[PDB]
Amino acid sequence: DRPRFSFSIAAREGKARTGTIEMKRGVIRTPAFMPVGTAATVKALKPETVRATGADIILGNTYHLMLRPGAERIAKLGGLHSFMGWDRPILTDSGGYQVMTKQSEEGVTFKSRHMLSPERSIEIQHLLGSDIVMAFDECTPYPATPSRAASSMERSMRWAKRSRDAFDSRKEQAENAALFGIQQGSVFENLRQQSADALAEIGFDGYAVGGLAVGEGQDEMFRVLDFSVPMLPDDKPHYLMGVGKPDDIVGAVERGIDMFDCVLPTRSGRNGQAFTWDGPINIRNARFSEDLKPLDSECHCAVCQKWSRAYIHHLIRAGEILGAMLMTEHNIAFYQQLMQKIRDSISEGRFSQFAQDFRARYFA
Amino acid sequence: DRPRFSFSIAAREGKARTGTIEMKRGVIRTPAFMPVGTAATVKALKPETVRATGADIILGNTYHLMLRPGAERIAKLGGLHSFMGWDRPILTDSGGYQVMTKQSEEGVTFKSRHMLSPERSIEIQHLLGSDIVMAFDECTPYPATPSRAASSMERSMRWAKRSRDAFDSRKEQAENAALFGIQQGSVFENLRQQSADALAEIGFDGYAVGGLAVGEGQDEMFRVLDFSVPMLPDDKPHYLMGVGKPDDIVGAVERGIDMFDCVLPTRSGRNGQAFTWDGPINIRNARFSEDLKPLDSECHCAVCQKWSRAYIHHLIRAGEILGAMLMTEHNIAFYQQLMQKIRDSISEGRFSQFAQDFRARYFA
Ligand SMILES: O=c1[nH]c(=O)c2nn[nH]c2[nH]1
Ligand SMILES: O=c1[nH]c(=O)c2nn[nH]c2[nH]1
Ligand SMILES: [Zn+2]
Ligand SMILES: [Zn+2]
Repeated sequence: DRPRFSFSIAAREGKARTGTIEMKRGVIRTPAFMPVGTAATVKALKPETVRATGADIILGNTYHLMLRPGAERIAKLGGLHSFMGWDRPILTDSGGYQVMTKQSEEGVTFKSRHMLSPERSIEIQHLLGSDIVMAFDECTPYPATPSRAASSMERSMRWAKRSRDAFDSRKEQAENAALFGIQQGSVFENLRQQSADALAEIGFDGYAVGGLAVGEGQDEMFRVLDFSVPMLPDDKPHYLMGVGKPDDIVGAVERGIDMFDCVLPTRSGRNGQAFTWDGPINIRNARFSEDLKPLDSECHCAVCQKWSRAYIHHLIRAGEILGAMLMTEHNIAFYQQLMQKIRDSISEGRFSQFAQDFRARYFA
Repeated sequence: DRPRFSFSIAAREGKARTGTIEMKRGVIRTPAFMPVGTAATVKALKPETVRATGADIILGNTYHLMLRPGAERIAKLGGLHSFMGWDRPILTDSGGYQVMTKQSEEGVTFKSRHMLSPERSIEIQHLLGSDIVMAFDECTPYPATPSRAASSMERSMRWAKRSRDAFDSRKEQAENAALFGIQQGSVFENLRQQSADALAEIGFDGYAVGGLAVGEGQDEMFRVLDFSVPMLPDDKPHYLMGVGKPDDIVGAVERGIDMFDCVLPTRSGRNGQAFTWDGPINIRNARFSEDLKPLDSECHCAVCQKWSRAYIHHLIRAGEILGAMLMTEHNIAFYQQLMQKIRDSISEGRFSQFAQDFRARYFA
């Protein structure tokens, strides 16, 4: 049968890498973008359509699903894959970051009231049946004092060890799924180093850079990535959580990131924002009312093969569900085409040229 | 090339008929159900999905489209078919009934203010490019005195003649589209007869029974159909406007109706009502939370091949767009499967048995 988790780097250019993760439910091409499910659905898209855009893996929202329908119910119904009709890999967040409430060394309590711990988070992700399980971590406020960022990071590292142990104690989970650790430490180099050291001493299948979708700005995000990603084991995937805009993704790949997730293409699609190679546009704008061109005249997606800006403009202005469907399909397809161009350009040793050409046009 | 409008009856059983309408953009199998578009979209469905359910023709909403985007704009963009991506026949209502405001012999004025006349309605439907054009008629209140029903019907008949003349004066329209007249007369037999006589003296490609989606109850609707449908030319299609529930459709076919439209499968789908051969169910009900059966265990639609009641229950409770998509696809598919069973049973001389079996199970 297929491997549980096998990461292979096919090509490099500078700090950028391209390759594959082989898992039992399929292959993930990296750098990868994971569409975000909100409540066991990628908003407005059937799973076949998600796959048709090129997605290899989706993110399942543990925070939402643990309350309704609940993890035990989803397990009774056959697991999240069967429930939502997506048979390929699913990555689940741990839930602790989202819900952040009172915390302690045991875990986090939240509002009627509920308690999440590393052990309960691993069990919930087990019941959901996800393929990549995230360690249970804390949300560090931004800005944070060095001392508060330190205490938060060190609690997260103790929770990472407990996540590792709980995962390993469930033999079906350990045999069939993968476990990722999450680096914290806010914007402070020495804390990011201590966090990386702790995670590597525990050992994980992949390493996420956490705590950088906190509104700090791209310059500062890139600064932190500059010193943080090289601290992580080179031979394991690097996952930048909650990022981001297309230009964020390009710059983060240039700094060694292999995996991404963000609600932007789905959320902003329903709200009228379409991503294009010439930058984002708001299809609700009256300037599109008679525009017969597709959302993007170089996009390969099914929406751009069949419908005009003028039609989609009309649908969104009218509040029509089909408007949200077409905008979301195009935006996820655009993100997947971006990742494909990234992967191809690294494989061909032309990623620096691509990144320069991309930015010149996207921000023209 | 293909015929403009050719209606053929293949088989009869009692007053029920089954056959085909051949038009330039395709064949319509009768008895037919037309999904209703709201604003150049069948809510929550791509045109390919509408076709996949079995639909041969859809209804376009003239009232909505004449305001936004406007008929002239849709024509500038290539017509309604190109605009929404549906290349098969479209029937458009005339708009007068919907908007009903002040009226006169010229037409109707409504709120900023606008005026619709028979000539303007035909022109709007021409600009949209529809295949079946409806004569411009009046909305009769229900209940109505005989005298008010008479004056309304006779104004509608004068408007039907003006609709005929305006249609015939546009040679591209007359060569490529069809024109249906609308019988009025409220619940009064003598007025229904005078209306039928007037429409037949003008001559139309098809004849609608208007004014029976006014809340009168099924018993009274069937009573009016009993004497009204035989007044219409036998050799032309009979269209019952705005009807209806599955049991309404079966009984109306038994009384000689060939065509139907209703917002029920789309509207009630988004609101949690699913049609099944055992009657309607509300998928939001907690009793479906762990039900792994499809919406209907005999339905052939793609939703029922892939997803459970429990999943769709979750989606609708969560407010998710995919919930509306799956409910609407199933409900339109159910309606199309109902029409297919009707057509097959008439063709096979088993429609009386079907109707009896249908009602026993649907209302068990
Ligand atoms: O967007 C984010 N999601 C998470 O689950 C997370 N965990 N740490 N940082 C995070 N950022
Ligand atoms: O539902 C209806 N729609 C119409 O357009 C119409 N016209 N007459 N009766 C009608 N009923
Ligand atoms: Zn596109
Ligand atoms: Zn179905």
